[PDB]
Amino acid sequence: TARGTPSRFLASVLHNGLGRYVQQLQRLSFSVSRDGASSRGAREFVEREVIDFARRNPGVVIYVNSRPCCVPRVVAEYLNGAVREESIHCKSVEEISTLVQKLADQSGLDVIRIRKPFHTDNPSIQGQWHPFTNKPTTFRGLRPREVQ
Amino acid sequence: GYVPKTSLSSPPWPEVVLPDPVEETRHHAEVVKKVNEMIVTGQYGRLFAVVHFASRQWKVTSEDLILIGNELDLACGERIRLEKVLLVGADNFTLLGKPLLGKDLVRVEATVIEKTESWPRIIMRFRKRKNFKKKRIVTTPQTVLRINSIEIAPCL
Amino acid sequence: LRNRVTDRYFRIQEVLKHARHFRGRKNRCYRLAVRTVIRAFVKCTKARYLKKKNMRTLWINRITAASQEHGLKYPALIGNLVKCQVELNRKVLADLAIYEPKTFKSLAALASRRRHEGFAAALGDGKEPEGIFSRVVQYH
Amino acid sequence: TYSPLPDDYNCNVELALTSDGRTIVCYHPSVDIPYEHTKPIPREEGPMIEQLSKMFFTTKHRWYPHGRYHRCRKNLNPPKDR
Amino acid sequence: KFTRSRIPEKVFQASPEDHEKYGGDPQNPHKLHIVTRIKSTRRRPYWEKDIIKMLGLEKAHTPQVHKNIPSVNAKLKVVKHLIRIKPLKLPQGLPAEENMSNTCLKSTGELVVQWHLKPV
Amino acid sequence: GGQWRLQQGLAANPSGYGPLTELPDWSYADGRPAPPMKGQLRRKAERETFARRVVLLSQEMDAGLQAWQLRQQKLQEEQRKQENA
Amino acid sequence: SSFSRAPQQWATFARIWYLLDGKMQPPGKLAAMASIRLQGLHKPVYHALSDCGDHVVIM
Amino acid sequence: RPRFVSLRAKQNMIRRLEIEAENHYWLSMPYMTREQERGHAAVRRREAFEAIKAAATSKFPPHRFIADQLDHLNVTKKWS
Repeated sequence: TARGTPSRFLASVLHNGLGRYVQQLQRLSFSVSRDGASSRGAREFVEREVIDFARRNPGVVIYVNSRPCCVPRVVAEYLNGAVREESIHCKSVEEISTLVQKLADQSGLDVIRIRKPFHTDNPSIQGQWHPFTNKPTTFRGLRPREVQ
Repeated sequence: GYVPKTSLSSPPWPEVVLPDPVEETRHHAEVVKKVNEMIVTGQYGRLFAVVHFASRQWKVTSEDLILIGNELDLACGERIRLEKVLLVGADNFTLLGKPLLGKDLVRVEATVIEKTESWPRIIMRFRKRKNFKKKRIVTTPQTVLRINSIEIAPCL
Repeated sequence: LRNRVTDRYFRIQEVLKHARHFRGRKNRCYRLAVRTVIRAFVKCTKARYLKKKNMRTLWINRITAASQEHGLKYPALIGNLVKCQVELNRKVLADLAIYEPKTFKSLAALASRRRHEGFAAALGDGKEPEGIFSRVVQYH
Repeated sequence: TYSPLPDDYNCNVELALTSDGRTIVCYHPSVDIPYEHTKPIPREEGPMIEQLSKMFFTTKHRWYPHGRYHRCRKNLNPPKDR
Repeated sequence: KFTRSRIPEKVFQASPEDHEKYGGDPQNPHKLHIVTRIKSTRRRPYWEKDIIKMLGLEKAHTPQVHKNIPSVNAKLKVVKHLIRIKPLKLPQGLPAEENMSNTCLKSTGELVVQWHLKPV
Repeated sequence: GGQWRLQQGLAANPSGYGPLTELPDWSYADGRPAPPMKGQLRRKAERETFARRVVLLSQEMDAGLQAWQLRQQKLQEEQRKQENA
Repeated sequence: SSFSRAPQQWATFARIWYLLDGKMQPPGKLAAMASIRLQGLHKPVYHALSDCGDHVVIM
Repeated sequence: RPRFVSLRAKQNMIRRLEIEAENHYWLSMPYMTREQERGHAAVRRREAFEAIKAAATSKFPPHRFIADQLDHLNVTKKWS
């Protein structure tokens, strides 16, 4: 629920789109196992798709560590310091590919409720409304019932 | 058919006489020319625009962020033109489409700044005394767009 | 005790984590927490309708305020904008009222212009040419 | 001489249709405040809550403290927009 | 008891006043109905529910094209209080195979065979 | 303003048919058109099926009338041909 | 526009003082006006939780 | 407690009645007669029912593949 969960506002990392787009994902770390059915999909991904992904995303450093593990994992570290760890346990090659592409396209900001679907640093161009907008002025600025 | 001036003899609202069509058309031409000259000379600062994207209308300005609630099938960092611009407005003038402004007039450009999934939304159904309880978690895909620029051309 | 459950701690925590921000024992005792957490989730599910309903109500109230600031009424403003073929929705209209007072005044002027153009047509129906702003753009 | 709305406040609105009639131009320059419409710049718990209520035209209820429960539920690092 | 209602035939015998009002000529009758369900079948008899399903009007406000022939008209008479019927108008004749993919049904009841989506 | 839109011949709902919802939402900054929207594709498919049904029903009714006319002609010509003696 | 953040917020959310003259006026209509102003429903920035009410002085 | 009919309810009922009157008018003028329509859709109806019957009678268990059986051996595929 929203009330039992943190929230934030729609935002970028460093105005990521203004001058140039900078891929926020910077590091991927695939802990995979030589043996074990859990990491069969991870092994096939490393064999077939990891090189293509690496060359498609030259700005992301990809580490692949083959160690004995029961649940293969991918740790994504973003420029803003965020670290997101996702288990690829028993995931097919296509599932791992989609997950990795989602990580690459995603920013480091927390996946929590976003208060507004928009964010303007300059919401007003003609001047934010205030009670005296649309109110006519009076001669000598006389308030109502003023004698003079 | 004269009626003496009583409370109900005449309607309670002021009588309005609209300007004659010929003079009003000339005045419209004059005003449109003035605004077009403002556009030509660049006598405007920030431009905002009401743009119909996805299924909604967004009030937008340069450097703004927009959160579309679905995947757009676009690579991150890809530049796009938002084509359904209902309104474009500046400090001293606004242009309104009927219902859409022409392509020649306004050019709103955005960039796919991010592709993400929404936070887990809970869908729970429950009916008392029926053993009826269900729970589902849904993560809607989302795309963050950054509006780079809003351009107008003297095509009035 | 051949087969005995060993995850009950985590099964309980799956609910208590959502219950942690409640009042009283509902945030501690699972028997009480589960009942209130289910109600909380049901309310969260049903609140997506009320959020949309209240946003439109809020937008309508704000547009009514903005139009009354110009002497118009919300029905007149909305109907005459539609008749002028300005398809701005209530969310955008409220945003313009708050942040673009001059543009909103222009739109209200257009609506009142149409509302008076409408009335002239009704009075002298027939012979009178369509008002300048009453002319409708046709799409095919 | 017909004006869609009073021109005194907030801008001078001028509506128009383009020749094609498919777009509406609004020219709304802001109206400045006339100089003549301006003036020269001039040159115990119970009693405390009553004074504050009189000052800020509120009721007594909001000036009484709250319990630790609420004081700690309150978020001290709320998200900030713009 | 509540039973099926037999509508007397005189109800479905238009008069010259009706012809003038609704703009339909008794000679040269229209060929196709556009029928939309504007009322819920709930709280209506099961036979009306069945007729609605047969005519394919399960979704409200979704126009369906039907033949203007006696049997379809009998069904439409059975479920007339739940639907809106308007003649299908073909200003450019029925669509050809070339323009079968560019048709559009206006709210006026006209199937236009071009949908250019541009100002006239 | 559903009634006014109907009077002008547009969809009662502005979200219905028209430039606002039928036209593409966006295109590449280069100028290349965007792939058709899923809703637009679905609407086009539905409209094509509706048009095909209109054509089918019209053709079937016309063929039925022609067949009835031919049957009447055959009956009358046969009853006339029976007068042979 | 061009105001600093705090002055802009203060101006936007400031509470205005209105004057109603009750002479020969229906109390119901007076109350409708006063209630709108007190709730702040006459402000486009209105919200129930914004405490955007205004002062109404009825004589 | 008694209930009462408002002008809005009366107008809603009148609008519905007007729609139904137009329905009566448009149903009052059939295109073909019953004798003309008799049998004009028989061929299409028969073809539709033939398709339904074919679909009903084509129900049968799906094929089984040695590839599907043997692919399960991949669960223990490792790196040498």
